[PDB]
Amino acid sequence: SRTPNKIDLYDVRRRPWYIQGAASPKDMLILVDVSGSVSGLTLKLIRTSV
Amino acid sequence: WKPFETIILLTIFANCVALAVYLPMPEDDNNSLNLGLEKLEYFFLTVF
Amino acid sequence: TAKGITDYKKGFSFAFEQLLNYNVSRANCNKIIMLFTDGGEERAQEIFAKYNKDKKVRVFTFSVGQHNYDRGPIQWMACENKGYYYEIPSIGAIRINTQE
Amino acid sequence: NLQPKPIGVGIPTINLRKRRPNVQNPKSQEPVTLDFLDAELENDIKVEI
Amino acid sequence: KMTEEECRGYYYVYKDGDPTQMELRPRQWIHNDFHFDNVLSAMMSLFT
Amino acid sequence: LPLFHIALLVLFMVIIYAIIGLELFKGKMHKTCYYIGTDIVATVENEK
Amino acid sequence: AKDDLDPEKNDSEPGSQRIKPVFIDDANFRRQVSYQHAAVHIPTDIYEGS
Ligand SMILES: [Ca+2]
Repeated sequence: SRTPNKIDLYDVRRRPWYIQGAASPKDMLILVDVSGSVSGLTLKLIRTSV
Repeated sequence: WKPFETIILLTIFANCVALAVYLPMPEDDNNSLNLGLEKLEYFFLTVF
Repeated sequence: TAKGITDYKKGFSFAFEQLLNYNVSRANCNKIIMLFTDGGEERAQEIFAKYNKDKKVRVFTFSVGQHNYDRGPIQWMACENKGYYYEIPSIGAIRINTQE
Repeated sequence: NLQPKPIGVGIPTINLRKRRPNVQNPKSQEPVTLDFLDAELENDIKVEI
Repeated sequence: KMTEEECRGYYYVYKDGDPTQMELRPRQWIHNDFHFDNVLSAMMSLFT
Repeated sequence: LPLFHIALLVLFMVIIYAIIGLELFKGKMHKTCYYIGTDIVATVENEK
Repeated sequence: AKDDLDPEKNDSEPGSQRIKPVFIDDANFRRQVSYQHAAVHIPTDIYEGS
């Protein structure tokens, strides 16, 4: 974590092996709300979530 | 005569609330209540 | 780029139609739609009645950023469709809610 | 033909004017998904196979 | 982290909001400087 | 109307200190510490 | 895992007690390994001791 200066951000849940056996395959479809109110800090957050 | 001045002095305190509930929204966006207030602006204007 | 009026009715019509292509190659398994948005004044009750009357589709609603828009309708959509609700206010909150 | 290096997408463009020197961004997590019609020269008599 | 039992261990800060430029910090439950917690510190805060 | 001759005196001091402060201070504050070879400005956590 | 193995450290967080293992070097793993127990990876923003 802190003994070098590179720090791991590894999560088991995130892992592909973990995910395929977590659940079944899926057809998803991301909707993004692009109305005017979102512009600002919130719009910035959405692009990084998707 | 007497309340004619005060029926339109009561009208304008209703207009001041009608500007104080307008919720400004960024980049040309709206909600339902600002779309029923812009009609109200028309109603207020006619009386004056 | 953000601009314009929010419409959850044309947003979920376009989503369901996308979900029903059946000409293309598809997974055909869990069918789910997730919307990222801040606040909603409309629950769009009508679109869900028909497009997913039997709840085949799962809806996940995400409320993001620090804001004052109403979250009750979005939570309701998530509850109605057997999905879930997730807030994200921050960048460090993205990593455990988009995997959850 | 399959190799240890990850399969790459696009032409890599990094901006040197906006990497502060000591913060350590994510490296990689993608799977190495090379396809059979990309490990070898493609035919029509190999898409049949 | 809303309470003290959870406010332990380390966390990330992001510099200029880039989600790629991050650094560990230990998190710690800090009390405010000027606060209202007895009559004495409540008069200290009010003066300011 | 009594505070007229005061307001005129504030205005010949906001002008005087501006042309003094132009002639002395013009164009001096355009240099900052930058990370080597970046456009990223370098600070400590609580420094503007 | 991801903790200093130096004996003189002795952090000793509450609830937990660590192990100093002995770490033979190996083939089929191209790293030093211990066959007497399993390591534990906790991700970084997750506190251990919760
Ligand atoms: Ca909106």
